[PDB]
Amino acid sequence: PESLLKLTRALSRLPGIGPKTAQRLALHLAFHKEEAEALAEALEVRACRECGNLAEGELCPICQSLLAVVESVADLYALERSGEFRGLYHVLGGALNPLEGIGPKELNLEGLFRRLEGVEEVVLATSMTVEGEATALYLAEELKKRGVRVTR
Amino acid sequence: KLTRALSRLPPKTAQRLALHLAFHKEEAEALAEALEGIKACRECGNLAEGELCPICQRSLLAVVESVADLYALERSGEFRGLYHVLGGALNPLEGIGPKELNLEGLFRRLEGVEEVVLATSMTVEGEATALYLAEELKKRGVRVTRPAYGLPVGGSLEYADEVTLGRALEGRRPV
Amino acid sequence: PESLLKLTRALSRLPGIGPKTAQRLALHLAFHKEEAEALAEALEGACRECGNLAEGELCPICQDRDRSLLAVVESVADLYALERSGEFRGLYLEGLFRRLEGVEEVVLATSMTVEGEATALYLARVTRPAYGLPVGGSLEYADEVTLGRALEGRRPV
Amino acid sequence: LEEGIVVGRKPLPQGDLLLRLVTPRGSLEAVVRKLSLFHHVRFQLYALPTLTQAELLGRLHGLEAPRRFLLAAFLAELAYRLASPEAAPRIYPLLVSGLRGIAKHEDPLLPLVWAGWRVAKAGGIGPNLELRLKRGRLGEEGVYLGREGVEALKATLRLPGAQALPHLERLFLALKAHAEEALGPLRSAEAIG
Amino acid sequence: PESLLKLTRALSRGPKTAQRLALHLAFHKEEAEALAEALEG
DNA sequence: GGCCAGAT
DNA sequence: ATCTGGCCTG
Ligand SMILES: [Zn+2]
Ligand SMILES: [Zn+2]
Ligand SMILES: [Zn+2]
Repeated sequence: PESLLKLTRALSRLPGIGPKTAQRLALHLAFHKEEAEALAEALEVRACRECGNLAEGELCPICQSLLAVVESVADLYALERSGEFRGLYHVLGGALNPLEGIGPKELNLEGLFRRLEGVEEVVLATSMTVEGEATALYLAEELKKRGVRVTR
Repeated sequence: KLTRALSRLPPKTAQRLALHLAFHKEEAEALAEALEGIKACRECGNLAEGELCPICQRSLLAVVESVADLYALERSGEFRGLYHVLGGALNPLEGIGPKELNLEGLFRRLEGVEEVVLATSMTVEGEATALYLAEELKKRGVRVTRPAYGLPVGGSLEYADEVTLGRALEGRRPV
Repeated sequence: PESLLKLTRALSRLPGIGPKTAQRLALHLAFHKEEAEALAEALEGACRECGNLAEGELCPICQDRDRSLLAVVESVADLYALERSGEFRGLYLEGLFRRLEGVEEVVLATSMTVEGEATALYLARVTRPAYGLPVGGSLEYADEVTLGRALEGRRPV
Repeated sequence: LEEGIVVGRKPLPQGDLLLRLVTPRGSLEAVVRKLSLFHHVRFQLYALPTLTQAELLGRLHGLEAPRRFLLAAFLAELAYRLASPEAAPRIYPLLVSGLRGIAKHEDPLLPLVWAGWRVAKAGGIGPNLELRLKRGRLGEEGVYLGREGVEALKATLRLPGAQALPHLERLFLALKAHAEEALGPLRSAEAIG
Repeated sequence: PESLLKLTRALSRGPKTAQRLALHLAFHKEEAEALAEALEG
């Protein structure tokens, strides 16, 4: 029906989905009616007070020396599944893309500026992508001129 | 609660999508709206706006285990009969028997002259259900037909099971 | 190193392995003579009337079997599979017409490949296995053409 | 690699299947990604353990009868509930023999009860036969087994099956009562009416 | 067959290619002999 | 099924 | 700025 049409539209709109997959999942949820309200209730943690990251509670586990910088939560999850580092970290709200028009003014970097205090070492956990590498190098140069140690 | 709901969907993509939904409230509200909007036909069992489907608003009838199977059959296009949707299959291990199925609802729609396709599962349990329903129908004076056992299209002999091949042999047809 | 050339050519000739895969296998076997010798010492460890390959002139099918039933098979892999099956007591195309003598029913054990379809059309008692749905699994994991043929091939019981 | 029987099929909502098997070394539970019921199968488990390979060793074609299928399911469930690892080497050949008997014999109930009584005896749940048996004990309460029934039960419990068959050529009710007393209710008990 | 399994196992030192090659060698005595000669070589 | 290299 | 064909994961 029209409700099925709008459900398929909603599923297709969200990233990482296929229209055939969207339709098959719509039919599957038409088959399972309890899973509908189960997902609805499971649909309904905020920014950390200090770091600003998503926190299961009041502080993110990072807060609860080292300082890594990333752009997506997937990097944080890869780090935690690796689980070799314990120091502080960060997540950035974008990547400086000349063709997109992202600029350093749109970054969240003054938090990093005040966070610079009491930092023994920093790791540039940037994405292998060339633009991300360039952005990380440019930030590391902007931070070296202050007189802070930067490590790869 | 989120991780389990995302895992119920048929890992990394589930998590990335959950995170995006957390960071995109509007999409989540739109999805809840579509779900409420979405919130079986009395006779056929397919989808319908309200009570009866547009088709309902018949000499052939197809017995089917679930609604998904009904819809698959309709997508096949080779069936324009009516359907009776059971609640499942017989299962002593799950306490499922004559006191759990919709037999009496079935008997309110059946007549003397009719053919009931036996589209049960291809298991020991589905075969037992098929034979039981066939016996119940022959007692109650109605034809019993069973889809053809045999090899599937695009199937190789090397990887076919011995039972499928034996049924193919036993059920071989002239040409 | 001229000796390895023949080995590389021999492994190259078999289907499914490219020249670089053969060279890689030869190099891996060059410094691993332990399992090369193990493979060498482990290596040791068709009749006209049938067409079956077997040690000796007469196959085990010829060597408790009947000549009434003869089934034509596309490949010997299917012959081995049906030997592992064991549902016919009988013995096991272009030459079918001049083998029709002494045969009272013809069994068609060929696969349903398009080549088999064309061969059957060209050759047009003779019997052929039916088209139907397999055993076990889930009805949602099937294909539309099989559904249609099973619906139209529906048998009376 | 292990060899055993298929006695449990629980479909999984994600399209998988929960398998329940018993070997001469003990019962087990296994799962498969995406082997028919009551088939003696040799399988390789990887670890619930996930099955990797399966080999068919035989089919019981005659089990498709409704009553025969119900009796076979009863026997398999009772075997699984009695499938202790110590008793498994005893029950497994008894399981196979009972399945073969119920497949081949004209009356499945005869070899069914014959195998079930021996499985109950070997599983540590041997009833105390020292005319009505109650909670595995003879007396004036319970199902009236009768003198002939008591004699046949004693012969089966003491003599081997070869000469125990003629004696048994109602005990099912007593065996069911004893099994329910020992282990509790049975899921499959609803089917028979 | 024992020699077939021995060959598939030596080739495994995927199983589908191992099998295809073992079958091919069984059905090509000359090629298999040449391969045993080159391996001895 | 979905993303990227290279020519117009 | 558009568009065809090859590639990896599934
Ligand atoms: Zn924090
Ligand atoms: Zn309708
Ligand atoms: Zn021969």
